[PDB]
Amino acid sequence: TQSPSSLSASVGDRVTITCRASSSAVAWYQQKPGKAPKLLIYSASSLYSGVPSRFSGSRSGTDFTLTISSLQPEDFATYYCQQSNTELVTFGQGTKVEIKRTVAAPSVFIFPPSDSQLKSGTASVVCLLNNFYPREAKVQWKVDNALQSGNSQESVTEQDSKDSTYSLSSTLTLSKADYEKHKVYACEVTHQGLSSPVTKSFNRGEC
Amino acid sequence: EISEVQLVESGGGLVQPGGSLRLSCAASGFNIYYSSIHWVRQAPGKGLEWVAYISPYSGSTSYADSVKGRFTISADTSKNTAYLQMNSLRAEDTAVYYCARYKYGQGHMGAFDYWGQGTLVTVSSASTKGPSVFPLAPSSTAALGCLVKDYFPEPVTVSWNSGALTSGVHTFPAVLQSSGLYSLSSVVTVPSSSLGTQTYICNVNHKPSNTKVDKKVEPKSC
Amino acid sequence: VVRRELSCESYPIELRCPGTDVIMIESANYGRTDDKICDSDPAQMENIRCYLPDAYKIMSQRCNNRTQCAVVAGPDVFPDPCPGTYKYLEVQYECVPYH
Repeated sequence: TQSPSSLSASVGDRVTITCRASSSAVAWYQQKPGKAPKLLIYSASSLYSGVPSRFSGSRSGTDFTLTISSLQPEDFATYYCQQSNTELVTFGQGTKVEIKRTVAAPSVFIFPPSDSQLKSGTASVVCLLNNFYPREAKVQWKVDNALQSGNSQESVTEQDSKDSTYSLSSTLTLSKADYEKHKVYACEVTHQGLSSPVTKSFNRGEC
Repeated sequence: EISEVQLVESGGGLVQPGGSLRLSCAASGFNIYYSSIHWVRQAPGKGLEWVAYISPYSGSTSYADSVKGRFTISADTSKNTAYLQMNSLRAEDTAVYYCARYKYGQGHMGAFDYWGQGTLVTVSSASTKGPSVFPLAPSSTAALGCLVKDYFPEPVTVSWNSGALTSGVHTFPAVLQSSGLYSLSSVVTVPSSSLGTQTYICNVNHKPSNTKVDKKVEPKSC
Repeated sequence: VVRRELSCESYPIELRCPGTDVIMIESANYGRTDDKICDSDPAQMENIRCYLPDAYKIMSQRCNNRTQCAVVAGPDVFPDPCPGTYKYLEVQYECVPYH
């Protein structure tokens, strides 16, 4: 089980996906986040009721393919193939079709822990990356200029409906005691849209 | 009273590692006997994984090598309901489970044209906990937010100003922490001239634990 | 002219003649004679020699001397000629005038 493959495309484009999972029994499905999958094509080439005509399937040897003739706004989702392997069913790894847009730099913000949490005994420092493209981004934490690894976690949003961008939050977590041992906390952000890495920092004790 | 083909699932919930749970796929509008029932799961952010099938016509069964020996699929045609008994559950089994049908007589040769709404199974040893909320204070377009940390279980929703703030809002997906509790952040971008002029309150709802928190975020003075 | 109808197991068949005509069944089989008709699981489509000639009689009784006929191809009418093989109902018939 793998995470979906990524394909950056623009409205009007033509996408030809091939199925790797092992019959003539190939079926293709579309899924958008938070909803159950929907059948598009069954038996390699038959268009399911209610599906737009732009969707098609073909077979050339062991090569089964799903082809969208013209990408429309609601075609941007994840697509899965299915193959009947004897007494076994095998879905493909998935293709998430994302939109192409103009490179945009993130706005970077850093958040010190709340005096409230410090009492709990833990310190979370947060770095916010806002409205960038492409997704490829590097967030490096430095504590008194020591590069950090393994004590942070990140989550990234899905593409925004209007901006077609992405946002990411990275959280650095320390015990309170370790936090009270250092001074400079910084998040360095590398992204194609910044001509050089942008570093946001604060000094523990000056707010 | 008018008939319709529908697959309604039940049985999902929280389990502890090594325990057991029974999922049920009740069929309406068609007879399971003339269909093959499959269970397909999807872990958060992952692809689809077929688990098991049953064809009540001949009652043959197949199981994924990942679930063979721990999971048993069955069907009761008089109740038009298929079942998936999941014993000895392990953390890697955590995922939304969807039951699907291959209706014979239509040409589909394996296609799934109707799926269930899906039920979530969370296999983990940790226990239910209300979340702790902390401010992300703006430092002198500015940004501010709230940190929802240490909560169980998934999922939980968050709003701002009781749902009044949606432009420029980013509620980040939750990240499983090494403690086995979840944590998420919700941020908003606002004007730098709006220093206390606009009320900034975050509204946090935790339905599994019946926990509701509202936290007002303001700049910090020295 | 001979007309042909086919309906997979559990699905209904409707034989129909225009205006005031009489259905006269000429052929009727509930079972399996082809592996690429009425999709099912591969193993449930194995037997190719599944025939039920009684279907001719049963169909004639339920349809002959009528304008339209309808039979669901299943355990409601025919029995199980090849248990474990998804069956299908193939009925040939001609529309003739009344007495």
